[PDB]
Amino acid sequence: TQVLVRNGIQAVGDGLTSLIIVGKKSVLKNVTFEGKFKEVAQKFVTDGDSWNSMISRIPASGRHPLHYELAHLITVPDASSRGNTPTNAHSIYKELKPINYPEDTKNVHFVLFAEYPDVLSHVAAIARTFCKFSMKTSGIRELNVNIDVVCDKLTNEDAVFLTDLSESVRETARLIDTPANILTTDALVDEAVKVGNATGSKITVIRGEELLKAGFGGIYHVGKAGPTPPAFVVLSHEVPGSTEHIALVGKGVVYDTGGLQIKTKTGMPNMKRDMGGAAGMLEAYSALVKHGFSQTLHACLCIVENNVSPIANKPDDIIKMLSGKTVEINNTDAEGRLILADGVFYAKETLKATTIFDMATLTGAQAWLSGRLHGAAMTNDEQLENEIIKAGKASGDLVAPMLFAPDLFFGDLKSSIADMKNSNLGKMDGPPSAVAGLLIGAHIGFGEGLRWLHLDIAAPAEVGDRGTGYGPALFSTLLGKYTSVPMLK
Amino acid sequence: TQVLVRNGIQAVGDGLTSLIIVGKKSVLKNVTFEGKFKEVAQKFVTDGDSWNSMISRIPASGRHPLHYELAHLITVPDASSRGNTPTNAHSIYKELKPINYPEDTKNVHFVLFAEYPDVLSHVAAIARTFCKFSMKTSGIRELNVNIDVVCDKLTNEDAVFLTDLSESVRETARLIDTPANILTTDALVDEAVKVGNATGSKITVIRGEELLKAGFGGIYHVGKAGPTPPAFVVLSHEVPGSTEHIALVGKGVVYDTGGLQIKTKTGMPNMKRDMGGAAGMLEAYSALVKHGFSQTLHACLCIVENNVSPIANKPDDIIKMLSGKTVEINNTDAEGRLILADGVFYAKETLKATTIFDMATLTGAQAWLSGRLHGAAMTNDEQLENEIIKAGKASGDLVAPMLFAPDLFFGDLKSSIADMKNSNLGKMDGPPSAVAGLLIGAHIGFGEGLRWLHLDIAAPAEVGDRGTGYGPALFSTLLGKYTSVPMLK
Amino acid sequence: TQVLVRNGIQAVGDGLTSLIIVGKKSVLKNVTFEGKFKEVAQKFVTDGDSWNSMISRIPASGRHPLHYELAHLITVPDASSRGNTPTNAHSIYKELKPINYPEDTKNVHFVLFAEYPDVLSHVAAIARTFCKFSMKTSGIRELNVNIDVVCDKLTNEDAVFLTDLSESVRETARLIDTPANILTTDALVDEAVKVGNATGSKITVIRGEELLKAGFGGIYHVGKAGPTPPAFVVLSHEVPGSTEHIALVGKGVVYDTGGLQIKTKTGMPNMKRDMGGAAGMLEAYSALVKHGFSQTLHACLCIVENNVSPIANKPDDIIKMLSGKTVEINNTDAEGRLILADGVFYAKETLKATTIFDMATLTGAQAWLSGRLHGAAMTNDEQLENEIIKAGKASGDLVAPMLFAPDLFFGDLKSSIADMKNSNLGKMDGPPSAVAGLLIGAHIGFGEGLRWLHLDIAAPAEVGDRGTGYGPALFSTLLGKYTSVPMLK
Amino acid sequence: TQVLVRNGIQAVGDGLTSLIIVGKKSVLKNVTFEGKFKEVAQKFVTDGDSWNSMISRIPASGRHPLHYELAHLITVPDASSRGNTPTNAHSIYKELKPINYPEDTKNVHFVLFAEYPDVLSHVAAIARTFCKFSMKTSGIRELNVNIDVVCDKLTNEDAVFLTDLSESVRETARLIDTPANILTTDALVDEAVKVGNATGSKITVIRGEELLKAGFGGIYHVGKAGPTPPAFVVLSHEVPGSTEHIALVGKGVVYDTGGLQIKTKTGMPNMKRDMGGAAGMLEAYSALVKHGFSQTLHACLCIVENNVSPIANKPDDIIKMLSGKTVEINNTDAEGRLILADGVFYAKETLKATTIFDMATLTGAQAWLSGRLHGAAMTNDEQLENEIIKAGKASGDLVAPMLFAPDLFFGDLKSSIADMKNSNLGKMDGPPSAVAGLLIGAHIGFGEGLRWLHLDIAAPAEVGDRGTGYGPALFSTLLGKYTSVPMLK
Ligand code: NA
Ligand code: NA
Ligand code: NA
Ligand code: NA
Ligand code: NA
Ligand code: NA
Ligand code: NA
Ligand code: NA
Ligand code: NA
Ligand code: NA
Ligand code: NA
Ligand code: NA
Repeated sequence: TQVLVRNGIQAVGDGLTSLIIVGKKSVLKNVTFEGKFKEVAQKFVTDGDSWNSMISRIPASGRHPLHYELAHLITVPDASSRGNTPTNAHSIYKELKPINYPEDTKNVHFVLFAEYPDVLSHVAAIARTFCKFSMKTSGIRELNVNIDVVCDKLTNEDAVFLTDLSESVRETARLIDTPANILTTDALVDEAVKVGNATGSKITVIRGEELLKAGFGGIYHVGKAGPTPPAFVVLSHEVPGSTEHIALVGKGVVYDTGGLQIKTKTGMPNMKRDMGGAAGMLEAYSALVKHGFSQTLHACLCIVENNVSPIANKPDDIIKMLSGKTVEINNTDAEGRLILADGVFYAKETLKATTIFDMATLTGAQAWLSGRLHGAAMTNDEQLENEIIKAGKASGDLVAPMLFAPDLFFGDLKSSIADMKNSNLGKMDGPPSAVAGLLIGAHIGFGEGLRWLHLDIAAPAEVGDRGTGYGPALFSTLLGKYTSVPMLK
Repeated sequence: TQVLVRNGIQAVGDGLTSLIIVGKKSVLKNVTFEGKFKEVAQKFVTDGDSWNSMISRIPASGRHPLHYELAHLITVPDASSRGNTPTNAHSIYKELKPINYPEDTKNVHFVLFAEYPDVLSHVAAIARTFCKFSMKTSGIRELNVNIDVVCDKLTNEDAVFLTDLSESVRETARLIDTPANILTTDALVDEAVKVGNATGSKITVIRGEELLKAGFGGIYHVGKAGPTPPAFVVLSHEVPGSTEHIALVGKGVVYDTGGLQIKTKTGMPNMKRDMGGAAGMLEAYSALVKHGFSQTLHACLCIVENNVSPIANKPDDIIKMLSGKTVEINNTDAEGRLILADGVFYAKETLKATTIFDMATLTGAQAWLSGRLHGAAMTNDEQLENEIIKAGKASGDLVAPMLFAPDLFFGDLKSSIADMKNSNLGKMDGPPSAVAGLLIGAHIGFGEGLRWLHLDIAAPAEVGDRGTGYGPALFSTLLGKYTSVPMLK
Repeated sequence: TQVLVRNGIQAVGDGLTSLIIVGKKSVLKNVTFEGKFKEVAQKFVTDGDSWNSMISRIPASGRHPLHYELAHLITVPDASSRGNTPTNAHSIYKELKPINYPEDTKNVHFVLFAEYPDVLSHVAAIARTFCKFSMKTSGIRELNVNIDVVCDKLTNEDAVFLTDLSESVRETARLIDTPANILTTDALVDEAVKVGNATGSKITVIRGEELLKAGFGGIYHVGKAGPTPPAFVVLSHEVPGSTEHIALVGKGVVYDTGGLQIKTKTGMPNMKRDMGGAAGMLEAYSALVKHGFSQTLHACLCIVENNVSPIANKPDDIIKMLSGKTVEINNTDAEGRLILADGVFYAKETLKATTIFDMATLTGAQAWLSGRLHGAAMTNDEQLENEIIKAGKASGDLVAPMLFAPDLFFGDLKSSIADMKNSNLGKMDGPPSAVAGLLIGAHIGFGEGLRWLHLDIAAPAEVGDRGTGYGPALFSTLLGKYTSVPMLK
Repeated sequence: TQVLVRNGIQAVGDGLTSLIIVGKKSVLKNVTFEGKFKEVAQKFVTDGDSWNSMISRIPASGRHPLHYELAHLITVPDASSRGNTPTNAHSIYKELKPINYPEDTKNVHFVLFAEYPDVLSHVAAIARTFCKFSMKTSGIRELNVNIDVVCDKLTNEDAVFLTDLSESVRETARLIDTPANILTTDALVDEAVKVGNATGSKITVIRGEELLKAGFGGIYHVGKAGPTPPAFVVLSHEVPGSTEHIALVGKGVVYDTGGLQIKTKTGMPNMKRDMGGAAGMLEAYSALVKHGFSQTLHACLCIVENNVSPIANKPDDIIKMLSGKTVEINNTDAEGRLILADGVFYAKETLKATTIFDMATLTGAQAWLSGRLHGAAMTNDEQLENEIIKAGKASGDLVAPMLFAPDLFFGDLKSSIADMKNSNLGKMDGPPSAVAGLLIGAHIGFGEGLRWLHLDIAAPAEVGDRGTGYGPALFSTLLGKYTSVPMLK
């Protein structure tokens, strides 16, 4: 299935077409049934009077069929709470995701009526619903999707960006949805390298025993018992004399069994999704670099499978991290933070990054802090905390803040015989998701001298059985000021 | 044990004395061993040279004995993270709480060297360690405690307030520590009424069958299976023509067995502490009204015991709340929010309050959102959120924010046959502590037209086996601008 | 069913008879098939040659049928380990308990060939298998049982005692087997009072609110939520000028639901058996007093039902015990030790007992210390420990020692606000069964100045669905030197 | 850190010194502040009057600071219960273990005032607190420790022994504290062989496939799925014509995952400590052989890692042990007893040992039998049981007895298709720790014809996060009569 975003309603190809019209209630109320819109909608909506009659009847929000199988109107609510995004983009996903198209549909045409601040999140929300990945052996259909945005301020360049963003989102989700017997560590390295090639990036791959020799103790010891070897992948977009030097570090655990402290029967399904941070960072980097990204930018992907064998990490093991610090592993199901500790230290010490983001599906505890729609962000920089919250609202990739208090909470990871433990298995003073973040931060002085932000996306990275493709939209809006894209400025 | 706070070092009575000196490292470094301080300290510290030598040796923070049994120096750290209070008052508690005084000690003299912004939190932290409640049948000692604050800006009026604050804190903790076979609903009503009498308040007490008749369905049906009857207590401090009308609503569950959905063997000890919100609000109200509180203020205490009998609430029961809305009870261990729903509705509709705080020990989930030191605050008013966080830092009663999003999260409480359920027993989109708060808020339109703040203090209300007395310090600093107290302005 | 023990083989009444022959292998090898034995056995065993042939063939131990339905030989092993009784009496129970008698059997004749040191335990083991209690509404048969002991040293007076012992054993078991809807606290008081009347004892009964007024806080507060009231029953056998003053304190929890810390679905069946200590002490007292007991002896029965209501003990409650000491109840399923604390204090302070035994079915932990056949004894007196172990071997009511170390283990029950907790819900330094015993002992200074022995019989009090009647045999052999019975001297 | 024990107070080197004075209250009361003691203590204690004043004030027991950071007095209680050791040596550990020394301390000087029967346990208790093992990457300090014993009867030869005992204890603990990714089976073989070399022992190492070929089915099949191979190590100290032939068999499970019946998330941390028996036996053997051990003595170390792979033991597997008997493995987490069964059989049949001790960290059930301070000893020899209990009191390595009853309890291990099962997964008649011991004993006829003692030290081998170094002190005092050491005679 191909997805193209266009600036303005246009005709779609020949072939059975499904029409979905999307807009906030107040916007739809001001739409005139005339011109190109009439031409597209008249197949399903009789005339202007019947249009206005229907718009009057329909509630503040919802989904309404315009045909027995080929058409729908999605009404997005106007009102929103302060903790939500005023775009209400999740409402689009909620109403659209259940929609199926008849077997013989060739095209899906979306007519999106949106004010400029809503367009990006609305387009992303639609894109998320075209799930690339399936291994069904019948019924597979490829569709031609046109998302036609009706917005005065929108430019043709904005539409190119939105098409690229739609791809980045669908690619993140595809990588997440792919089972780990297919997306092995080797396969995810290959996916990253493909983006590396396409972006003209400087590519570094440190694999298997090379990780051990170079001192990546976290990445190596976590992944050493995988069926394919651990890897650290760096894609670098180096801009001589740039004022910023930004690293996007992603957790790429292609599967987590929990290790020797094994996950339960019901807790181990879905653990293919534990590479969602890596996938999100990779595809964010791709979307930004496609659009004239003016600063130095690195994607740093820590790629392992955490599995079970006589050579695996055992609780009690002490390893030496890239930082030179030692970690007592008391929890093999808390391994993601170990590989990220090496990734973030590399970003600081080797790449000389001064803004370091790490994004990961870490803890089930994250949903108890920020719920299922908001990523949980912990940062040493208050201004960056506010900026990423703002970016979450603008993108629809929602972000809520975590307490930053290493002085109060890092004691939860005290060890008698190593510099720290990787986890606390009992009662702790910090929120567990914060404590997980602090393990990572302990290896770069909790961000001292620079800006460090840790982002836990365990729950918002998925809805039901499907990856959401969280990450590209957030970082596009957060870092979009460094691109050529009008709507991101 | 009596606790007096004084403005300046003074002599203490005759009798064996234990000396504890407290200060931040940078403050202690500038203390001259001379004058009244020398007079007090020279019992234990030889001269000025030995003083300075010791201060040089001792680390950034800690506790150091000045005698084999009668004396200690507590060093408070200067540095603090952004998520912590810059007072670092919890460090005082941590170092002081373990200290025991010899059996024959008559006096405990504290010399507190503190800058003005630190004084209140530091004094509170010391007060917390003088636990009133004990039923030991030997070894009980009453001590005369003098907390002598050395601070230039401190006034004599400030010291009166700080003595009253110390009492409010120790009283909150006493009520929390008292077992529920002693502090029954009747006993807690009596305690509230005593404060009501002393404050010259207008006192309302609605009890037992009177609650049912008046339509308090939450308070009544939760508490109807207690060994003593449920009660709603209002203390009102009415100031004609005041611009603010503030209600402090407190959860006063004197014991929670969990109800018919009974708590576990290990989960039911400590449930005497489920009235910590009521105790904290009562003692905050007392401290404020003692100091010329210039606005209309109400304490609203919802006082029940949640126990097990054939007449208790059962999951599936539907009751009608004071609001007129119906609630399907699917969780009898989520009963605190029911009584608070009536309390907050009463505050809005009967008391005409325009600022409504509710404070409660609600969920174990709160610790997973904000950790064990920070209360979790959910409010419809962003400015109030910032103000209470600031008050948390100033008071040492730390506060962290919860997401406010009824649109995203209230759906977690959907019911097919009542207006809402009281809880969600599976997977929900909101943080569980937020969802608990939203149950309460649903009965006043989530604060619409006014300011509503819900504060979950489950974990910060206690450390180990002892109540902390959380609440009075927070509200003193938050609402202290309406008092006559110089340090609160 | 009636059970008579006779000194020598005699004829039994007319009516269908079942014959069971019992002996150690070495004893049976020396039995001549002649005389009264021939007369009894020749119904089933052809002649002396066929007897000797069979005895040659049969292994070291087991059960062998002598008829298709009416007759068996039980061979008891000669060898035994040092931790077992050399009587090997449990082997008799093991082989005999499964035996059923045809519906129309009128008599059961046992010929027991036993050396003098084996007789008591062997007779008790046989008696245990005649279970008094049944509420089956068909098939109930009353049998005439004659246990004919063949032992040179046995006297006619010994046979009277053994008949009384058989009754005491069967009575203990009957009381244990009776469901608690029948054997209520009132019913068990009545049973105790009946023994009191028959023994010519001085009877004291303190019940219901009288317990509270007299300060029995343990007995009262544990039992106050029962459907029938708590009671303390004392039967006293006072011998002016006796050198010993002995109290037998028994735990008579007629049913334990666990209280508010309720027992599990699978853990609550069998809790009618939690009065086995009371039943055992009552029936031991009866057997001793029937035979000219020369010392002052008291049975002290603490009789409660531990159930669930709004007035029940809650974890966190603090109560004042008869001793005047306070106990913080953190575990309502650890209630038996509370009532025993009052019983033992009463025995010391009111009865002036100088030897105090308490016997109780306390913890499931007891089986992890001493297994399922041995009671676990904790005592301040080493000589008494050895003596009761010796008595266990002689009686077949096996006893193993527990560590006695209040200095090392009593800290497991530390409380911040009462003199002690009743239990420790986590990790403790002592064996849990020892710690349970120490709760009781803490109220009499752990036996200081006297002899105190605590005996936990949780597992040996029952096999499968039936009470064993543990207790009477142990105390008969332990204290039998004070009776007129030749075999007990 | 080096530890030297000296006979008498002497000067310590130049460098910042920490002073700790240790004694029972009654001993300290008779200490004169004069001479060498005055010289050492005067830095911290003013004069003799101030000394005596302090000793008067201080309670029966405790720890009292003599300086703000450099000095402490530890008072040991005089009184002890019969189940405790009258040395009260655990009180020293309890008070001393929390003590930290300033970063720049060079020396720690201990002045131990102890009567002769207390010296060994007191010295050991101090030694235990100098934990060798740490992988912290900052803050590591090596100290010079002098334990100066003040005891009239003490000889210079006794002080050499006590220095060697301190080393044996600290070495046991070091081996225990070392994570299993470092102390592999190969590493522990190497450690054993080093002791072998130093002691001039005859050394046998049977490794990997050699174990299978030689018929060590227990050792081989348990360890075959380790990342490094299983091993059996024998160190032999052969004394021609000795009357005793003693084997010390130790369980050296370098890590236990539980095997295919895997341990839980919270139950698997600490399982590096499952080689505590091997470490204790090795270091006991070292201390004895260093001091002219006059009998034939063997250390037999069974060294495996129990891990998870397709070739691991599975429940249901039947293996053939060194004894020739078959064992049905129904519990892969009960593997330690399998390797010990081969060790003890080897000791009997190959080494011709007539006194066989096995020591192991076996079951969590051990703490429910004997608590956390006492090893649980099960032996066929009553005299040896009494002797080891006595040795436990004399050494401070406490020992409590387990029931010995193979006739009553071995039936818990009945199998239909092998000679026995290795465990019982349900209800059993024996204490589980006894039943575990009986598995081992079943392979040498439960000790028939010789003396066999099984010692379960699961809990006393550790306190908190640290190995105690249990074993060397016990066996020094038990077998010390065969050495040249005056204090052991
Ligand atoms: Na199809
Ligand atoms: Na994980
Ligand atoms: Na993971
Ligand atoms: Na006292
Ligand atoms: Na509750
Ligand atoms: Na509650
Ligand atoms: Na019948
Ligand atoms: Na119980
Ligand atoms: Na009980
Ligand atoms: Na350092
Ligand atoms: Na094991
Ligand atoms: Na093991």
